[PDB]
Amino acid sequence: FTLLQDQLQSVLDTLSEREAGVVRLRFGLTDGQPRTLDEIGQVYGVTRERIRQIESKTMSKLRHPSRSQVLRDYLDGSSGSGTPEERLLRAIFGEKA
Amino acid sequence: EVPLGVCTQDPDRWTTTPDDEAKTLCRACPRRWLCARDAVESAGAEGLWAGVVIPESGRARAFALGQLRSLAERNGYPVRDHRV
Ligand code: SF4
Repeated sequence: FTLLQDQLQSVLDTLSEREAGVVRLRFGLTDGQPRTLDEIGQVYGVTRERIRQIESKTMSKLRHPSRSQVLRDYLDGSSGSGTPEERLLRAIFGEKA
Repeated sequence: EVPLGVCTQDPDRWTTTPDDEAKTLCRACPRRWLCARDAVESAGAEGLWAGVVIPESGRARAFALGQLRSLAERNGYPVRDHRV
């Protein structure tokens, strides 16, 4: 069985280096502390607005079946976890999936 | 199981820099009409889904999502409206 953590790592590796880092910071996969968009601009040295553009665009890349179709099967087991991985999954798939 | 779309190989050639060979592969894709439904149900779907490059904004985006909704329903994959 491929663990959700390992599947997410492989999916994030299909993103650009900055997209992957922004995602990990935003959902606290880095250390367990999620960051605001202002903080992610702090990092990477860009405005809050570019962090927002990157986040929205990266989220739509992740939702496309090329990256989402094998993650979708983990949603039910991960929902109600309280984990950072569940948080990212729920942001990808929405709260009605 | 219904197989994965081939897009999972080289995701960027569908999400970010789509080309004609990718669209050709969508036309042959076994889950194409499932993918059309999912495009309508996904937040901010963009790029190549189900053989259609979905524009990022405007009336062109409205048309593409309308077409994908109608083809999805027509092929037995009706959109669940509670999920749009
Ligand atoms: S129809 Fe959907 S799942 Fe199939 S190759 Fe195209 S984008 Fe991928």
